[PDB]
Amino acid sequence: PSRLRKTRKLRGHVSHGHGRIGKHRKHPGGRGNAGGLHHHRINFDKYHPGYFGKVGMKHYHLKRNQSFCPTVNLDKLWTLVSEQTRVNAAKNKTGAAPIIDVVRSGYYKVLGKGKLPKQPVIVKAKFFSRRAEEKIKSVGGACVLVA
Amino acid sequence: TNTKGKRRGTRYMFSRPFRKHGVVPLATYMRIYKKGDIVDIKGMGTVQKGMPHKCYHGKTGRVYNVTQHAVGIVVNKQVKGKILAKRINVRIEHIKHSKSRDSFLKRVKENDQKKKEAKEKGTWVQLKRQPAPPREAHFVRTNGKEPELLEPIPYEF
Amino acid sequence: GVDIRHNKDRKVRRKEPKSQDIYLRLLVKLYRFLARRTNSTFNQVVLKRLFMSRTNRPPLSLSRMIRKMKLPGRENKTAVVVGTITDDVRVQEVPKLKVCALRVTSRARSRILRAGGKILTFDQLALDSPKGCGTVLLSGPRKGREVYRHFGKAPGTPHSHTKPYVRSKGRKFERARGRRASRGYKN
Amino acid sequence: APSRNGMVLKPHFHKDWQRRVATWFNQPARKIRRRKARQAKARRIAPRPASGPIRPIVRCPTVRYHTKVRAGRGFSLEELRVAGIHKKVARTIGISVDPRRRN
RNA sequence: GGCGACGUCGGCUACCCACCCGACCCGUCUUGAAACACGGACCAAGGAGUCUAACACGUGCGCGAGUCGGGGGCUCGCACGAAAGCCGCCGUGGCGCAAUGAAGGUGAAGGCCGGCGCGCUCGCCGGCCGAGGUGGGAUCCCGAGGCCUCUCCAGUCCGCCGAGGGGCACCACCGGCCCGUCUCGCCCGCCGCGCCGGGGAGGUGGAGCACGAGCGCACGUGUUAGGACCCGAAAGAUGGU
RNA sequence: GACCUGGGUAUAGGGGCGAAAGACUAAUCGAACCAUCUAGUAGCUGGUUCCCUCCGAAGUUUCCCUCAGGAUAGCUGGCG
RNA sequence: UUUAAAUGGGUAAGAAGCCCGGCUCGCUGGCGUGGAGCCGGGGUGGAAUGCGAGUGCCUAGUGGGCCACUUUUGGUAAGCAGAACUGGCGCUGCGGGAUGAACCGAACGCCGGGUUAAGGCGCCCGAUGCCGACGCUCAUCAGACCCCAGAAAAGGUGUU
RNA sequence: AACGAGAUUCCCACUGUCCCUACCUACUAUCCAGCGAAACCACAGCCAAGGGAACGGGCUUGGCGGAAUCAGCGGGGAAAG
RNA sequence: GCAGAAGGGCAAAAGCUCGCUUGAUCUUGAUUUUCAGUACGAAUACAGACCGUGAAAGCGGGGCCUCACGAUCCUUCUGA
RNA sequence: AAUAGGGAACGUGAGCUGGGUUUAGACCGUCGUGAGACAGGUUAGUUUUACCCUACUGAUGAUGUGUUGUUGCCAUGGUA
Ligand SMILES: O=C(c1ccc(-n2nnc3cccnc32)cc1)N(c1ncccc1Cl)[C@@H]1CCCNC1
Ligand SMILES: [Mg+2]
Ligand SMILES: [Mg+2]
Ligand SMILES: [Mg+2]
Ligand SMILES: [Mg+2]
Ligand SMILES: [Mg+2]
Repeated sequence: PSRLRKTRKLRGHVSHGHGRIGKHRKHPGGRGNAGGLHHHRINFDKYHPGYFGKVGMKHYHLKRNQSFCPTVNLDKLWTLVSEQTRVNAAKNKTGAAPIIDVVRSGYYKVLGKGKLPKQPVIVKAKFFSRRAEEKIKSVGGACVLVA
Repeated sequence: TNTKGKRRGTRYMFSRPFRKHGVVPLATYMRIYKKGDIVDIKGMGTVQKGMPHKCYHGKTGRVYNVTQHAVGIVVNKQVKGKILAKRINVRIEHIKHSKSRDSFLKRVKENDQKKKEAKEKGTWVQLKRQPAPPREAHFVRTNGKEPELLEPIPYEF
Repeated sequence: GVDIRHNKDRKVRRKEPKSQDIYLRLLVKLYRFLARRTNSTFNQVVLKRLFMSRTNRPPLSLSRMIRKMKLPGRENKTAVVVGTITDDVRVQEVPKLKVCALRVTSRARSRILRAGGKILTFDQLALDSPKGCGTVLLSGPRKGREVYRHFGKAPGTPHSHTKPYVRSKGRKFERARGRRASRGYKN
Repeated sequence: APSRNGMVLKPHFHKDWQRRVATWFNQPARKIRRRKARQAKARRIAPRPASGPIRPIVRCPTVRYHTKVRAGRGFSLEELRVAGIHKKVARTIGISVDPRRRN
């Protein structure tokens, strides 16, 4: 919309919104990130602290498939199955606990997050944290590991 | 231009005044500073170890922190267009108790108790303070004598 | 001449929404009738929240709503929120509370209506309680956005906590000088 | 050139890029050019199945994907050896063969 | 209440003329321009903040812990149709839902009750539950009392209500949890008893947690990269006459 | 006469040729002309197109091969 | 530099305040000490005047300044160079200063009536065309109104 | 020595270089018939003094101010390039 | 007199002489000064080790105080 | 008689002149490794336009007098 913008409203006025004195030219501070240590230094600290220097180890040819592990923590853990499972789990027959395997839901590690409910589970993950597996072993559940 | 040094314009104000040089009086150290004590800062010149700066000399703050030989004081500093709650560690020789609230602390003590004297006696004492009112229509007396006629003296060098 | 003031005489609030939603435009006509005529302060807050933006009407989940209605006293009231109702996956069972909102989401009004509660709009709110009697007008967490963790002093001032605008998180992205005392300094 | 709290950015436009520009204006025109290259390839052949031969069950590599099953390339002569069909007979039966595949 | 006919009545403009008063020529840089500063004889038409990418915030819309087909695919051969429509075992993927460390890696729930071990500065079993606490806090709830054509008896209502209560968002503060490091320390575990795993208590570093708010689209402002609002060098290079 | 000239011929651009003046090399020479790279760059000039309403500045701080310029704070407006 | 102003600078002028009761501490340590913290209870009218505040985001222009009181530095001085405080000009017309950036009044939507400020009132030129008051002054270079635009030491039996 | 369209000083002769200008001729200029540009140009075109970006044509207060022109002229327009 | 340029400070002393010593060590934060309220530098108050001195309270983590100094990248040594 | 002192954009270059300084050639001295430098000396070196407006100088003429001629008068300006 050329209609709705500042240049139709600013036509008739001499310096076109840029000033008689400063008189906007082309590149008065340099192009891009020029002078980032010299005359734009006060901009690069106070808004980008950390911008200059070596900080770690180089790793040539990383592959973003070796380090792939998604996480689900325990509040998002009962939504991996139906709600028809957990209502069927607790209605007083025996200690029949359902499976919840995060690997066919696309997760590899199970982290901790409070309020796992009172039912027992058997949870088949590739990895666990120790906060996660002791919430499971305190609701009467079990923690079975898969490769 | 102007040599931005610590202890710069204090040729006179970080000095002992006159004929009060020498070693310090010992009741300077036997003062009791608790949290929220209102203290004011007057840096001496004999103890070098904890004098604040030349910006707090003559100002007044409030104790938030107490340690073995010094006291943390939160003061306000006028920097250009805003004032800043600033907190400085100052040794105990450089401060004293501000008596600025001590004339308020009497008239909260003898004001609360005089409030409950009007509840047993039944009146409207009007315990709030007023400024100096315009003078009452009084009555002057020139008993015996008559007033003195004075006139401007001539000019002589 | 009268003074030397540097004018703030034009107050800068909203007297109408900037939306052209003709169904919100009739709620405004209903509630600014009820604002200037029923003599209540419930209907003035609800009238000025309908003028607000999409940011100033943040969503409200299902487990802030039932958490602020487990309180003493709230046992039979209605939760009015000017804004949308979502549902936590975190919550397991839902009580039979009575809600009243612009735009409940689809899974939220299925789990509310399974438990036996009732969903309301601002039309049948006025027919129920014109004064707003027995109402808990709840709000959403308006500084819950991703934008407010970028707001503050500056990311490179002392203690600051202010989350710089980096284009990608990682090592070699704004982590070297000003961020550790070895490489240069640390703020 | 920078300003208040913003992003430090690297637009890769420091090279003469207006000559090497690619606009997708022929892209509906090529979608109906390869439908007509599928339709006139379906009716040209036979009642033989469209979209070509039978592909094998194949599992993906690389930890991130090794829990899924993908359509592969051929049938890995050992599998043709057990099933009993010959390696040069098989690709006119409609069966894809990838001899470099290992079981 | 009164006055007036075929040339008079009212009217004003980009009409003209006169008078009295006021009034230096515009644009432009500049502390300062009528300037003895510069550009401008006149008229006509052309003529200068665009578009793409990225990001930021504001606002509008749809869905919402998810969102998004953009790339493909399907639908008689249809002008408009290079449109629109659909897919979902086409959601691969993108961003979000989790942070932290150089890395190996690790990875965010507490309080009470009842008891016990030297209830030993430490803790243990079981229940109840469940995002802690303080100070403010719109709204709402309760509310003695108060307000009506004759008096004692009863009803809805409404306005006034000191006080009291549960307290939204949000702010300040205190506590808690997760990761990196530090100090001080004792205990537990066994696909195997070790230059092994795990735990503790205090302090600090983090773009964290503390019942999710994001995504897609559109518009506006801003900044940048591109010829980049328009025009402008003295140059440099390659190939030729 | 180390003379004057015609035509033919040779030398070509960081090269030519010069009894030397940085002279001449097609009205161009202290590095030709032609086309392109190329809309080369400019912290420096000049220009920058309709109306009304409302608000309304600054020439100062700190840093910069900084001093005709920027980054930064202040002053401003708009949205809430 | 003993002494030491005027102007100035800070703080305080209540409920976040005051009092009482109890309990945690691994700090402190003759001590039911000291100090912090936590819980509970009791009493709100606490200088004058004026006023609605609090809060966040986004953000342009600017980064040559100039003048006048008063205060001051260099300089013989300067419509000179450089500071302090406040007001102005720049960004601002209008009335007066003949004239004018900055002086004196006063700040401005478009008009009608009234009144004024600074400044004036022979005639240009609106208003003394008042029977204005009291004196001083004669110049062969009279004098005549902030900034502001012309004069000193010295001298006169010129007049008062 | 000889030679310099080389630089300089004096002397003789010679002369309008001069004292000090005058007169004559040709060609123009001038006027007419035909034919006919360009530079430049905010608007324009009389002064004094004042103030002003300190050196005005315009502004302020004064002096004043009659059409239309011709031949010249080099004070000015801080004239043009 | 206090190393030195000045000013402030100092008397059983901060000076002068003597006796032991290495706190001129190890480590985390906070704060002040310059200030944008960033950094270096300098400084202050602590806290935790390990020490020195003194009969002890204490004092000491350089110089009585105000000055005496230096990023990223790279090099080098040290540490588990 | 006297050879007083000054101003008018240090009056006066579309009035002249071009000796001086003050482009390019060249010589010498000093300075510089050098290219070159020198209010150090010397020598050679293009001075454009008026036809516009006003000022001035002359030349007609214009207004008024009914027309036209003759003879005059003096306001004013200059002035030896
Ligand atoms: O002809 C000219 C001539 C004269 C003036 C101009 N000007 N001046 N300003 C001017 C503005 C616009 C146009 N021309 C302009 C041009 C050239 N000559 C000449 N004179 C002096 C110096 C140089 C030269 Cl070449 C010759 C040379 C030989 C002898 N005869 C004269
Ligand atoms: Mg600008
Ligand atoms: Mg102008
Ligand atoms: Mg080249
Ligand atoms: Mg702008
Ligand atoms: Mg005054």
